[PDB]
Amino acid sequence: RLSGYCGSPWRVIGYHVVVWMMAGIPLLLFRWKPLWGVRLRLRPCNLAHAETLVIEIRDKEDSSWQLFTVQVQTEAEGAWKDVSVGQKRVLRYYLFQGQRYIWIETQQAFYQVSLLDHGRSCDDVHRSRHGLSLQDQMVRKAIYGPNVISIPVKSYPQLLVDEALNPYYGFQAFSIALWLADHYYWYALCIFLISSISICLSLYKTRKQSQTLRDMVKLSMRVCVCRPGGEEEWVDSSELVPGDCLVLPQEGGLMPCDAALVAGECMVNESSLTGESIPVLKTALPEGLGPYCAETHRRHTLFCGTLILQARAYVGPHVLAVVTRTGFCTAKGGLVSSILHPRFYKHSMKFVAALSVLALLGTIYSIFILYRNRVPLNEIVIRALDLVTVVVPPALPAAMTVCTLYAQSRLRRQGIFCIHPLRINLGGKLQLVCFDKTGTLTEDGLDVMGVVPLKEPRRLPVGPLLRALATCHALSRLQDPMDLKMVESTGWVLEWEPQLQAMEEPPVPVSVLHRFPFSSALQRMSVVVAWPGATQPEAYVKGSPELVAGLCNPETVPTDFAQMLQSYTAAGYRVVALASKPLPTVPSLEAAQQLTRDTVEGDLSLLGLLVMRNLLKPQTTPVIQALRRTRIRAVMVTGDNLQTAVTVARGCGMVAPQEHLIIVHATHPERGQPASLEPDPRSRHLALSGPTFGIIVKHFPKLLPKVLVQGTVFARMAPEQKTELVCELQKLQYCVGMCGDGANDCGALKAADVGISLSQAEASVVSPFTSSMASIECVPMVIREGRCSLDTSFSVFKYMALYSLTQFISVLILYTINTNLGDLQFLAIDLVITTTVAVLMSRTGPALVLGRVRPPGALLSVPVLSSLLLQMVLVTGVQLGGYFLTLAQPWFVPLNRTVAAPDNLPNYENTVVFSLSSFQYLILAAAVSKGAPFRRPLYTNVPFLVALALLSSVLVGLVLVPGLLQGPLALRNITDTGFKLLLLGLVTLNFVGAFMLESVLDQCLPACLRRLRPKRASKKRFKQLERELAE
Ligand code: ALF
Ligand SMILES: [Mg+2]
Repeated sequence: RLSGYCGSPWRVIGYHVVVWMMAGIPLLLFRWKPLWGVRLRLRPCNLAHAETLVIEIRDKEDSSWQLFTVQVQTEAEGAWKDVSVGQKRVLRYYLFQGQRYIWIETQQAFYQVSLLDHGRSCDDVHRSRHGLSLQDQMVRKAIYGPNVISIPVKSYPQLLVDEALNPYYGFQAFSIALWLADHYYWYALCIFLISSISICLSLYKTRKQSQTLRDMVKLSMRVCVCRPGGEEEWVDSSELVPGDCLVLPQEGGLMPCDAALVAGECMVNESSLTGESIPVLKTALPEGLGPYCAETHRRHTLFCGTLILQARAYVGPHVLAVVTRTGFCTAKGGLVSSILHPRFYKHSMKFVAALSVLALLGTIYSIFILYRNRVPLNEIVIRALDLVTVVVPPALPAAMTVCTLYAQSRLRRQGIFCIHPLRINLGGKLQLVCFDKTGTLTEDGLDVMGVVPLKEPRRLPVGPLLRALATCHALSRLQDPMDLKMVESTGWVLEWEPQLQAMEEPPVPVSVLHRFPFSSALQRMSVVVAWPGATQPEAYVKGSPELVAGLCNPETVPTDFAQMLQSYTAAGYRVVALASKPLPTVPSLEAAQQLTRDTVEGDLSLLGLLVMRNLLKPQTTPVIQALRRTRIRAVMVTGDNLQTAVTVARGCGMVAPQEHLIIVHATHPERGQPASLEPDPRSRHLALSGPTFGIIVKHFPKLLPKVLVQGTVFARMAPEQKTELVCELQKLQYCVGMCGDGANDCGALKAADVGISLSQAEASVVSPFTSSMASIECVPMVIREGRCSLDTSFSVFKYMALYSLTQFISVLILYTINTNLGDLQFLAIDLVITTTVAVLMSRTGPALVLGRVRPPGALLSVPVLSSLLLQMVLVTGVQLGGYFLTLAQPWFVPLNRTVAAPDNLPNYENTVVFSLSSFQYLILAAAVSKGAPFRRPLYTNVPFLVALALLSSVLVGLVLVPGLLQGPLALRNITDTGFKLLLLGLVTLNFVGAFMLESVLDQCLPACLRRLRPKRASKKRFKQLERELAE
């Protein structure tokens, strides 16, 4: 998807400002097709190099953005050899998608900023940065910009206009303004106050989100820069530019920006980028090859936001380092920069066409008053607008808001502490969930089962093994998690030497005299002891099994230690050797006093082996089984090695189909992906790797949809590629559930429609939902809550549509003769019946049984529409029949059809219609809520039946006994006759008919019959799955 740039500078004053001022009022059309708007402003045709208002052309792009160039304080090919030194003839830059874009006079075009990797910078000229040169420092600071993540504040004045113009937000305002013309102020205030409260709450939530996002990212530290002279000074982290000599302190913390090592090595603790916390050795970069692509040297480049544990000095005053990536183009900036700026119509057009048809149905009947009635002399303008706006209820968006906030409160009662009610209705339609082995799926700590070899619960064996195991702790427990777990497993308690005494030994304690230091070059940790227990002391040292085995030639060597090691490595186990060497007391005293290491490490003897396991939570397996039972496909994404991820997935027990992995090969312009095994078709599932996933992005000749559909386990996934994977998965109209606890998946969580974070910090800031529990058992609960919310929203929408249609038809029938159903009656029908019913019908939740059928994802199913149409025809037909019956029957006095105003309210025509229509809303409210399949049984939840019974009883009383409420309400007394009995019989027969219709339609018996056999392919996945399943 290519793009271009065009623009022109501001014009002189004159008629241009007049026309710009003119565009103030008619800019309502600027939302769509901005080409006319931009061409109607001060944007003439000029050169491509003297442009000021940069805009994007319509080169296979939609919704072009707009930006303003930033002025420059002062004005005056080798693939960007670094065209930027000094002051050029003209300097212009602008902000776009984070990193700014610089202008190059020689290229005559806007060249996107790229690192030295794109320019193919040779290594011969590198490795020579000994601090800042004589070149001006401000030039680099200005061109690259500050090393701070800029996030707009988005205050109230610049935020209201952005999120105060929605389709159902202008119509509501028009309806509110309409009421002031013809009284009815009581209803307007109720909507106005709730709308204002909702707007204020939304603004406050947006402001809080912006504030917490801005405060989350910030750099405040002082770094040391090695000057080329003979002095060093401290500088802030906000003035870091590439090509600067960085000095790493021996006890440094976080990494303000990316840097490359040139001398020495230092341990790293990458935790915000990779799930595994194993330290990685990063050495210098002595090389003389060609271009440095910064892709094949991951073992020498430090990423931003990485903690350093220990650093080793080298020859010279101190270690040296260089800066190669900083600003918005660094690793940390890229993840953040991909969130701020970056984030069918068939049903919408059908709905708008239906609304237009409904509006034009009544638009001509209203003007027909001149035919069968006397015109009110230009008073129909207000009446016509009222009829137009009554076709839908102004509180339609608010109808589901009560259900959404009730569901949010129910969730907040226990488990997830929701912050704002949103994205709940769409959360029920969940079919895939992403999990990571570390953090949530497995315990963070490392547990040791014990020593397998002897040449089960602890304390069983007797001998020097217990002393060796319990004394190997070089660092005292009290004055990493693995050491704590190891010391806890043995069951002992720890806290000549001050605080180096052992407990739980029947004999005198074995006290360690000195502890050897840990070094990167040497992985040996030896401990020397000496005790008066009339036994020769022993020396214990731990290290890699290979080294001890190789250097244990003089003594006995292990047998059959290769195949076991390979199997353990393939299974994810880590093998560590426990070497030992006896030493008498006298030589040991001198060895400890003189700090001798060569003499004690010359010969050793292994005693046992130790391994670690993830120790996954037991509660995970039932949750996974329940999730899979509902035809939900589970996928695993993690940055750990594929060897551990595959075995963890296999040990989960969810399912064991054929498993194969793609083997990575040497780099090549054309790459082939072969198969593997643990040609005959089977149920094997695809499993990609890290490099292959990133290589497939550039070209996708085939297997693009066929891979993600069967994708099961992904390993070594980069933090940036997770967003791309989420976008690719969502391109097929699919819902992806991103779950994690680290900060390396914030972009994926934001992109994903629904996500769960198990950490109170980091992911909690951006994740829509925050979980206070460290277990994955909440996903089924969230899915059930979303499904229940969607069902309740659908039921509420159906009820609101039915009520609106009934009200519109009742108004239309009465419009034939001069009537308006009064004012108090209308106010009661609106406020009382609607509010008391809608709220009470949306306070139910799912049961403890998980089903298989999932709710429809849209309100386009034919059964519901057919049922609604049948109900509408039935109600209108019964109303017409009742009107005909009451008209043919001889009544007391003819209606006064002289005055065309609501002054003759007392009459027999309005009384028989208002009361008859009142029961319809209550009847329909109790026949639109689903029962057994999704909601709880109706009888169990009975806050609403009592209210409905009371309302029906009071309505029957007021429509039976004269003088009860006929004074204030526009009702007329009726002589005691058999009309009431006939009305009650009609109501009862309609009730039973509607109930029978609902009961028969709920089973959806005709659905299967009508499904034989129109092929349905309204999906991007089922069509390909059908073809795949053929073979
Ligand atoms: F292994 Al993770 F987020 F914990 F990728
Ligand atoms: Mg995680």
